[PDB]
Amino acid sequence: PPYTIVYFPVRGRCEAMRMLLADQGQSWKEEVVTIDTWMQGLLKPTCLYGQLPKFEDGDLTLYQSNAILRHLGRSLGLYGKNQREAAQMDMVNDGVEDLRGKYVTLIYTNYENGKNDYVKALPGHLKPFETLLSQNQGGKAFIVGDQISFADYNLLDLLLIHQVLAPGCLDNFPLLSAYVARLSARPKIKAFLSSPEHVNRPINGNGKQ
Amino acid sequence: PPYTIVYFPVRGRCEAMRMLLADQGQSWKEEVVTIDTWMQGLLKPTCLYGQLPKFEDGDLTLYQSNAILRHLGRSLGLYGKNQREAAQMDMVNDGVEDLRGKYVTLIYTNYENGKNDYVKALPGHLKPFETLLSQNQGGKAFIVGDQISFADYNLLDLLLIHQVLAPGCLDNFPLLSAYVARLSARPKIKAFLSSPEHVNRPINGNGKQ
Ligand SMILES: N[C@@H](CCC(=O)N[C@@H](CS(=O)(=O)O)C(=O)NCC(=O)O)C(=O)O
Ligand SMILES: N[C@@H](CCC(=O)N[C@@H](CS(=O)(=O)O)C(=O)NCC(=O)O)C(=O)O
Repeated sequence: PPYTIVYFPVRGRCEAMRMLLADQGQSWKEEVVTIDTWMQGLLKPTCLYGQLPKFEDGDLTLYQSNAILRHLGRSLGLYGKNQREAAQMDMVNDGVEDLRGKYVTLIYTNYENGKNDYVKALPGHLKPFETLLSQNQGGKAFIVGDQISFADYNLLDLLLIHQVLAPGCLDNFPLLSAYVARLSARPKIKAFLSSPEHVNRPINGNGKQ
Repeated sequence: PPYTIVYFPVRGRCEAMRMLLADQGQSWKEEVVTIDTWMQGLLKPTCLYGQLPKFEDGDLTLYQSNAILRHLGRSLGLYGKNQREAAQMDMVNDGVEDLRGKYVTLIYTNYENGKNDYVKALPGHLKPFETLLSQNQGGKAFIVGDQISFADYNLLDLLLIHQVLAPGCLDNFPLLSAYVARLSARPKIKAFLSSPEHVNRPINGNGKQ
């Protein structure tokens, strides 16, 4: 530490890391970049891949939101108790990222027309996570193993924004329903989710959700 | 171990993990799924995310090409000396994946109309990797640290298929040219790249490259 998140004034690819840090009792600085500032063209060329988020953990500057999440899971002890669990958490997080990639394309490039067929196809994309939870202690604990991991924070965020897009999307997924309810109730997550910084922040940058 | 890779008969998302296993002196079994067998619809439902690669390591079954690479990186000691190196390697591997996703889209959805544009934009996408090498011992070692890691194999594969796509794309990138030359000369990689198994396997499933 200290931690600084540098990003656009949206939840986007940073709300899962904000929830992880809040639930682990960490504080961080938030360096908000407005679109006017980004468009001045001074900051983007110093970003490794020309994009945000940029994260500073003391000495270390990282780019790539899932690398930042795996770094926080590794350094705060949220990456499993053994290699098998670590491998399974990576498989989960990559499946989360594939669906987030599709979600982002819908929102920014084809919201109005594409929303119907997206929501129609969504049960098939959610079913893998329901299967993983049933295989792990009948769905009563975390997505992998007995303890929370970086992958739980990213899956929770993904499911929370899908419930804003399609309010009944978890009605046929009892373990995912109960999981979202359970994790949202964790004292420091419930507190973060009711915070004005979280609440005032748009999910995406173009108004759609 | 034993190691088994279940995939379609193409290089695609499995050639970097085949080069990693070959270079670490491991043997594995190739279980090949043809496209006509895939289209029958019997195996797809048994895959967690409906997709391949599927990889078996003993009694651990994994999906997602980058979770398989990170697993092999963790279990064979190809993930750095410390936490700061591990995070840098995840940042590199996510940058590779981003460009790999762009390449897959070009190849499968827009080759004849988007190639020229993609190659025009490519230097801007390769320059981050050249900078990363210049920061690491002036580009004379690996992409992160002084030992090869899972991310070197993934970046090596990415650069090799882009030299087929845009011959001469590394011309203005002297450290990446040298890097490809050096890792390609490693005797077990050299052997793998000239094997008929590799040579006779198409890069992509649609015959373009
Ligand atoms: N793979 C990157 C993607 C980052 C990304 O797409 N950044 C966007 C913003 S957002 O989609 O995450 O909101 C960006 O910086 N775009 C600015 C630009 O490209 O100029 C990651 O995971 O961090
Ligand atoms: N994120 C996945 C992507 C896997 C994927 O795209 N698989 C394709 C084959 S390939 O493009 O990787 O060659 C597939 O199974 N397609 C068959 C289908 O979707 O039915 C990974 O990285 O493993």
